[PDB]
Amino acid sequence: GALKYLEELSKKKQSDVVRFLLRVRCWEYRQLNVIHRASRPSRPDKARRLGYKAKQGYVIYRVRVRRGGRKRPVPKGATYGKPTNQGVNQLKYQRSLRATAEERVGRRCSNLRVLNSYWVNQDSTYKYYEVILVDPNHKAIRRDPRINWICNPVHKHRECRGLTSTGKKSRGLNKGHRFNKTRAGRRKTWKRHNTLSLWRYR
Amino acid sequence: QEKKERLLREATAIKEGKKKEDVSKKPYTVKYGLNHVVGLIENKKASLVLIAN
Amino acid sequence: APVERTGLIRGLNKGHKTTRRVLKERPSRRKGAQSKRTQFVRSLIREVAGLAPYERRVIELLRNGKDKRARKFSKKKLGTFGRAKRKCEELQRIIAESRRAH
Amino acid sequence: AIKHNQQIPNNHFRKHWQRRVRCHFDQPGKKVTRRLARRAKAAALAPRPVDKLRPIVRCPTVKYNRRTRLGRGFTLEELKAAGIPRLLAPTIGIAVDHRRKNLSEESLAANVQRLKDYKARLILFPRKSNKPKKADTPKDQQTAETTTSLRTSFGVEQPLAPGFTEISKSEIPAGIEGGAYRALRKARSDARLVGVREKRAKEKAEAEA
RNA sequence: AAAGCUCCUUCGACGAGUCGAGUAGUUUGGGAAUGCUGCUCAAAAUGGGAGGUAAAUUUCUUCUAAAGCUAAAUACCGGCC
RNA sequence: GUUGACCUCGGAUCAGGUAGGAGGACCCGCUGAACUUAAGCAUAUCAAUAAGCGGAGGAAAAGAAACCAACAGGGAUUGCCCUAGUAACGGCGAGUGAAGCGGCAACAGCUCAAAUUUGAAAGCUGGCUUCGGCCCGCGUUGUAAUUUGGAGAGGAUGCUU
Repeated sequence: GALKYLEELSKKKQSDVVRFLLRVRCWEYRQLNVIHRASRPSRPDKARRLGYKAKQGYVIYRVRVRRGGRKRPVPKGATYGKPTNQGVNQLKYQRSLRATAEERVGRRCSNLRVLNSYWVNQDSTYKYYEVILVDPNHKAIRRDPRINWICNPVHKHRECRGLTSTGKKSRGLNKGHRFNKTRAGRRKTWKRHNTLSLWRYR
Repeated sequence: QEKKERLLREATAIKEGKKKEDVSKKPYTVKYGLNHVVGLIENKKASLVLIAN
Repeated sequence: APVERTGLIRGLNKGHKTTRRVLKERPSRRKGAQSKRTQFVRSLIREVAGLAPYERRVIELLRNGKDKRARKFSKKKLGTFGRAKRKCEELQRIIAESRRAH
Repeated sequence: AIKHNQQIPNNHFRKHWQRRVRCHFDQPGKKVTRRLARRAKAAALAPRPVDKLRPIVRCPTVKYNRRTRLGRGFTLEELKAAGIPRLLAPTIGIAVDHRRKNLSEESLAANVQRLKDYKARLILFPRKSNKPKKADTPKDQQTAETTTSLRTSFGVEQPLAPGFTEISKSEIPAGIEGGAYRALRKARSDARLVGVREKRAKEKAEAEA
């Protein structure tokens, strides 16, 4: 239906119609708080594609981050080490800005579970995201078997354990000859290759 | 509330021995819903469309 | 029976003799085929959305101008030679439909 | 610090190897645990065989090309030829693999026969005793000797071809005209020059025109 | 009411600031650059990724990314025996 | 003008709920050294390790192919033996170092977006109830059934469950 056209329209992010509509919204933002509730999703097709539903227990939050690169925090510039690792300025963080946005929202809403997040807007010093949350204690959620798998006590705070979609990308969780060292867990395989096994009858 | 009477009307008839669609007639109503309406105009079945502003 | 194997290794058509057969095409291989439902949608959106700034520079330079420059410029934006060739060919169609229609 | 005629040593023992050493003192203790689990599982599946049916498959590399072994499951075309519904197969001990294809006809024929005779040896109890159905066993031949392994009773009969054959004289064939050694040399150089010869011949056609 | 099987003219919707490219840092056995992250540019419909040496032209093999769930074989004497 | 709606934003000791702390042997991530070796030393090594920080369970994690291959082709994940001190990296110095095939233990598969129920939102939280049901609300900016590429939809056709 109409949701199909929205998929096609959002692909052309450089057209005059779309470019104007992103500029006005970004000013509407940046005047509210850093983290605040959203009444309804601003991208109905994109949210629907990721599991969002229009029934009680589903909420949307949005947040922005600083859009830069990590600078090593040390007193002045001294590192007290060998010259190979005394750089301070051009270092990079090992997780995407999308992951940090999800993590701060989780601490704010400590009784919900994070499903997914998506890109909404960006600026010279900010990037905006919208996060989908699910209530695990609502009766209307525990009744439906398509989602009640999340109420189990094993899916607690999967934001910072690296279990969402962006967490699997930051790790090498893919098959093939390219993702060899990190297919099943980088630290797990390093243990396997470095263990010395002795049997009874050598 | 109106739907309840029609459903009860059907139940009495189906028990007597007369099948469904013999006591009710074809309905004529206005359509609504974004996905529902979009399909109607692609098949050239609609005659007039009103859009909110 | 596409091709008949020779029956000896280390040759132009080496292999072991066998009776090869033709099999029905799996549904997973129909990814790239066009559909009449998606062509209708993609044509309408192009009318509403319009063009992009980098396309507008090529399309003007493509007519009454160089053709090598229109392809050097397209590669620098899109990033690869294969995509640039296909994009330039498609824009040549839009100029043909516009002026030659009326 | 080498001192005499020695082999140059390479012992990867400069990390903290002592923190990760895995001795195996529970080899016999673990074995008892597995045997307790198998016989416990066999009791739960009282009349059924423990294992599942597998097809015959050839190894995928030029080395090991000769030998055969067991696979994972039967292709959807093999099941159709033998007249078994797709959904009913997994529930009567048959294993199905949906991502394998039958390129040749030799492999297809071997597996169909291997699956057809299994259907003849199957005894199928009815869902409800008081009301049997058409495909159920009519209760007369339900009492017979049964097998439980199904891996030894349905394993690969012979993986390799027979070691040799004996044939009468005057039936020995004649070799290639040039010889066996020269047939290989000619076939090797033909593939090397496939490109040079084709373009030289082709350009001559345009040269004359 | 719901479900299975055999055949067919025709239809057959399939995930975007993503894939990919340039540059910078780190890392790997990965070597004209294996994975990750920052910035600039930014796609397509028999299309797209891969085929361990950079580039152009012409063929071939194999799968269907950018949404999600799930027991067993494995680790451990920290807790209760 | 009066009055009645919609959207956004708030108050309340409103009704009902939920998170923190402990433990951390094993497990998922971030951050991150130097002593030492090279008979000096700066790339390198110790090490993608110690310390620091966040989050779970009796196991955790992984997982039903945008895979491996070049063959007469294999077919989700994890672990053991072998491949192998091998291909490859390295002031090509000291040193570092995987994967495919092969044998075995254990085996199990699946649901969402993209289609008009349109001849009938067919779906759900809550309150009261004699237990038969009623009332407000959420929801058409989309809640059930139907479909997931192995197909499937729409048509034919006779048996069976």
